Amino acid sequence: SFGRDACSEMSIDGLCQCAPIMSEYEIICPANAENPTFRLTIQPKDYVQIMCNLTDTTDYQQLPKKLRIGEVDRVQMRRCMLPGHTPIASILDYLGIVSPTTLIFESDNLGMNITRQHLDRLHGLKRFRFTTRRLTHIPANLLTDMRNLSHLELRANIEEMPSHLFDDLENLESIEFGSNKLRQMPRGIFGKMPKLKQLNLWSNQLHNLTKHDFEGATSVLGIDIHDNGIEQLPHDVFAHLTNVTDINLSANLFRSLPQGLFDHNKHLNEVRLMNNRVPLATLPSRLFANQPELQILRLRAELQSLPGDLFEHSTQITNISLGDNLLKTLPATLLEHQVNLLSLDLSNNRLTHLPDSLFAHTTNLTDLRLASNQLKSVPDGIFDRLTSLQKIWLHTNPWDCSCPRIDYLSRWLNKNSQKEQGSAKCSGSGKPVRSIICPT
Amino acid sequence: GVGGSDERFLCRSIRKLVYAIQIEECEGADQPCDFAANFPQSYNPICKQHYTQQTFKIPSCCKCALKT
Amino acid sequence: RFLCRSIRKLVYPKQAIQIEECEGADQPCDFAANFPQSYNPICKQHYTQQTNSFKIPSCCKCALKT
Ligand SMILES: *[C@@H]1O[C@H](CO)[C@@H](O[C@@H]2O[C@H](CO)[C@@H](O[C@@H]3O[C@H](CO[C@@H]4O[C@H](CO[C@@H]5O[C@H](CO)[C@@H](O)[C@H](O)[C@@H]5O)[C@@H](O)[C@H](O[C@H]5O[C@H](CO)[C@@H](O)[C@H](O)[C@@H]5O)[C@@H]4O)[C@@H](O)[C@H](O[C@H]4O[C@H](CO)[C@@H](O)[C@H](O)[C@@H]4O[C@H]4O[C@H](CO)[C@@H](O)[C@H](O)[C@@H]4O)[C@@H]3O)[C@H](O)[C@H]2NC(C)=O)[C@H](O)[C@H]1NC(C)=O
Ligand SMILES: *[C@@H]1O[C@H](CO)[C@@H](O)[C@H](O)[C@H]1NC(C)=O
Ligand SMILES: *[C@@H]1O[C@H](CO)[C@@H](O)[C@H](O)[C@H]1NC(C)=O
Ligand SMILES: *[C@@H]1O[C@H](CO)[C@@H](O)[C@H](O)[C@H]1NC(C)=O
Ligand SMILES: *[C@@H]1O[C@H](CO)[C@@H](O)[C@H](O)[C@H]1NC(C)=O
Repeated sequence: SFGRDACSEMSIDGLCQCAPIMSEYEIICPANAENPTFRLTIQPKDYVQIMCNLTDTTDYQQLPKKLRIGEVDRVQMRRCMLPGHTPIASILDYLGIVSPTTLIFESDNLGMNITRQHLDRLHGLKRFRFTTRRLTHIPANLLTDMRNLSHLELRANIEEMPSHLFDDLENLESIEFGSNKLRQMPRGIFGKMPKLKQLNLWSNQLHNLTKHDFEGATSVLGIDIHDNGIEQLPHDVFAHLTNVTDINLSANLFRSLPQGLFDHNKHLNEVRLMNNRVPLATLPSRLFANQPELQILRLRAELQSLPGDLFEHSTQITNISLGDNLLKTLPATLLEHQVNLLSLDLSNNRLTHLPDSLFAHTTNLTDLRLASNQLKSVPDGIFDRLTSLQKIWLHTNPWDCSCPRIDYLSRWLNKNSQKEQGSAKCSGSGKPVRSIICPT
Repeated sequence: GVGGSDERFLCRSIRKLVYAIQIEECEGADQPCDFAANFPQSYNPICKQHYTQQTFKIPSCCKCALKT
Repeated sequence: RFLCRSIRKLVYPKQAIQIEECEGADQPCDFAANFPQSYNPICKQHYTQQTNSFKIPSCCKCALKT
């Protein structure tokens, strides 16, 4: 209903000025003021943004009169007051908005708490976002008849999420409860959502998670619980997440991990455990072992040692980020089964020596970062089976350029001069390692 | 500062016309970035006002600065 | 430090304007593994309009694609 023609018919009237900005249309109400109560942005057929500057709910009486926006996918309301005891659909009805599948309401000027009524008529919505910096109360009936919701995002300093809020949310696939204050998981919530795949619970207060907190979450593929102040986790905490593919355990406070943490989670593909806020000295035996689909591991930090069993029979591993830890060495059998490994980052780690058999089976390794460590040498033939190698980082290491000690390395680096990123230098002298010539 | 239907941002800006030249200002300053809870302790992700110079300064962006 | 590699350059509407352009637009942001799950971080070139209208680049922002 709105387009190029609808923009021209406004302008000169002096009520609300419509000015085209690139692909969008900017509407200012009242026309010409550095304090407009309504600043609208519209890109026809796609989206509409309403930005309010209200003192009270009676300021909605000065909304643009008539106006036919028509078919729009997304509706975004920023800084707007909830319209007392009336539906939001009425504001949308007054602007002539039909078939909106996405509703975003972001405001620190609510004036009241959200109600089931505020969401009347628009029960066919597929995406809902409610965001505020205000201390709020969420009613258990808010999402009644929201049978079409596929994505739910709530960010309103929520301490406890009502159990009955998840009823009739049978088609939900995504949850985003990041930056709330949740202390506990609402009980029996996943029995209600058999199509849930993404579960974002990051930046909450879920310090005490147990096996029962994810009962019925058998269809879930991704669980993000980063920054939850978790110090400890029972071994069976993810027993019920049998389809889980991605787990984010980052920015937590683990001093240790239990032994069979990923047992029953045999469809894992990526595990992140980055920026641990305290030293996590080591990982338990076979933590990432017998995983037939596991490919990516992002691990940081203050890890001091790893078990030789860590990746046992996880032959599909392709990327391992072990950089910025405190590892002094690695077990010789650590990468025995990583036939499909493509990238290995061990930079900034304090490594003093490497076993000669470490890269014996990583024949698909293309990138190897060993820079910024404490290596004086590498054993003879260590890199010989790296047939697929393309790039290697060996700089910022105190290499001992004594012969015969530096012979294999200097010779190997001359034979593979293109592959070296940066320049590995001799300790003291500062001469490049590949410029040292040992006899015979 | 509306954005695409399938994109989120670390910092949100508010669009305004000044007299016409379009300006993009930070929704208050200097606030922490959003989706920044998994960065190292040393980093302080803060929303910072960007400027474009004309041959005078124009606020044109709000960006996430990982401050050390 | 910013999540997107950028370069300061001068653009000429047909007087000069100092701008910020992506070194790698439509490429992933640095620290791409540091974001919450289900968000794809891509460096995006943003623009500002000045009025004859001109689409002028402003900054390189990390966009979290869903
Ligand atoms: C897990 O870790 C791995 C680590 O390896 C990650 O995978 C890597 O991701 C990188 C992302 O940056 C990829 O890098 C790009 O490579 C582009 C080249 O393509 C690749 O070529 C190599 C070539 O291999 C050897 O090269 C010789 C010649 O020297 C050949 O004779 C021969 O082929 C030989 O084997 C090849 O290994 C790659 O193959 C793999 O990927 C393909 C899919 O593409 C797949 O089918 C295959 O099975 C392999 O897995 C691949 O063919 C290169 O063009 C890129 O750089 C350019 O673009 C960027 C922007 O994107 C610019 O910033 C650069 O400056 C470059 O720009 C120049 O070139 C472009 C294009 O020509 C021009 O337009 C410009 O003007 C300019 O001149 C980039 O470096 C890397 O390929 C990939 N590695 C592998 C092995 O997959 C993976 O991401 C990790 N995963 C996670 C989740 O973290
Ligand atoms: C909202 O209006 C008031 C009017 O007193 C003004 O001071 C304020 O700057 C306006 N805010 C915005 C974001 O335009
Ligand atoms: C919502 O309800 C709580 C509890 O009654 C109250 O303290 C809070 O101020 C209300 N929020 C708003 C935005 O009025
Ligand atoms: C994954 O979920 C589907 C239902 O969504 C189920 O049929 C399947 O058995 C689950 N897989 C596992 C390993 O539990
Ligand atoms: C890479 O992996 C394949 C499949 O796992 C394996 O058969 C092969 O030995 C490896 N490729 C090379 C070039 O060594």
